[PDB]
Amino acid sequence: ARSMRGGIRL
Amino acid sequence: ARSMRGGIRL
Amino acid sequence: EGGEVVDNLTINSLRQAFQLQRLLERDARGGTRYIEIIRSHFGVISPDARVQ
Amino acid sequence: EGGEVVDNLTINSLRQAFQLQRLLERDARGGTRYIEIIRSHFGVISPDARVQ
Repeated sequence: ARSMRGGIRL
Repeated sequence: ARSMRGGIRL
Repeated sequence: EGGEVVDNLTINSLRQAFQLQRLLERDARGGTRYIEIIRSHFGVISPDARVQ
Repeated sequence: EGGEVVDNLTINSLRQAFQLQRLLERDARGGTRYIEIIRSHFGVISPDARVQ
């Protein structure tokens, strides 16, 4: 639910 | 400052 | 020869003509930018930022 | 004949190369959609609606 590595993908 | 006739123009 | 034939008027056609005229009068009076349409045809105050 | 000539390295060139690499690493790690750039390079949580 936070800022993931590699940009957002759900 | 309300909804004018003829649409918005300032 | 060379006339124009039109059918009998239904009350449904006639009330549709009235409500179409009300729609075009609301567009003239209210404005036609997409934000003006929303504010005139519905109760809604859209933010400017989300409509570009 | 047919070599490649490069000038002496200034410390200003060298620190600019380091900070450029930090920027490209932040882009890889953080993402590169415009909302991901804003959230990774600045403290800012933009609404999705205003960025289309």
